[PDB]
Amino acid sequence: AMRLVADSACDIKELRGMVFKAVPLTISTDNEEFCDDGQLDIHRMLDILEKHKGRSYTACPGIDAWLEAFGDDDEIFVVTITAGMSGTYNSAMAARAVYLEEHPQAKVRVIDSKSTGPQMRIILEQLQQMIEEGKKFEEIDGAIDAYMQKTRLFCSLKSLHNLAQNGRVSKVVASAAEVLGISVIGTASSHGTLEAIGKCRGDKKLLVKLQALLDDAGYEGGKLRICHVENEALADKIADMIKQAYGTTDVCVYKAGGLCSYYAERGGIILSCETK
Ligand SMILES: CCCCCCCCCCCCCCCCC(=O)O
Ligand code: NA
Repeated sequence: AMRLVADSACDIKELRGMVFKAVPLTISTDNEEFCDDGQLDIHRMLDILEKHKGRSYTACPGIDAWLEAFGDDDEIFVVTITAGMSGTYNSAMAARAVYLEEHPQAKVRVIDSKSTGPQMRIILEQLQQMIEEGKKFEEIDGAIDAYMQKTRLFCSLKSLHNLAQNGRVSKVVASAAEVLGISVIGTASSHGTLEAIGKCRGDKKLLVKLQALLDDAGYEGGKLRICHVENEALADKIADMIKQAYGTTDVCVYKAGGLCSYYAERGGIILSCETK
């Protein structure tokens, strides 16, 4: 019966076997609005932004888009990108407020993922698994936050220009990636912000740094989700490394959506995993 809702930073549009709706964020220039929905041509957006010399912006969904996504269901879990970097969580809480004044039996839990992308996806899949196990809303609502403590996110970005111009990473940290061939490796912090771990020259050195970070994080071969921004080659190499080193069988590599493509930028990869 239950409904799962997430903002479009989760990169997915369906959850097979589940009732699920994604709620689009938007990316804008002074000339065009790109809505992160089924219609978006991300390759074309990235082409436009690469040669666009002006400022570009993102926006969280409107209260009305959330209400449309809630539909009329009486048990809803909403997963949002980190409240530490975005007004999305607050917009969902505002829409929940209106919804509960319109649906007297409704229960709505808004989950600040404290992260983005594949970590939102791992949360959504765990909600789906508990729902399929027949857990009740109250059991799931309590248990998901404990489950989240055993998940981590790491990223490797070739450019941090869009993060930096929107005030979401420091200039010193972004400047590293200005050098051709240098990526910045990050993790989601305990405050739901982007914590830079170090720089890295080339794919093979990334793989070795990621293996050390996963070891230290307590990774033991559990669920692993990797999204990429026009870098399937690198995501596949990471997935191969992890399967070899940890025995992982539950891996998915997939494309980033519009919002993550904008902030991770061409070449970027983001990964999330369950830890012990
Ligand atoms: C805490 C997560 C760290 C991982 C960062 C990897 C880059 C992806 C996208 C992050 C998006 C952060 C800002 C989103 C702003 C949306 C808005 O306009 O409110
Ligand atoms: Na770079």
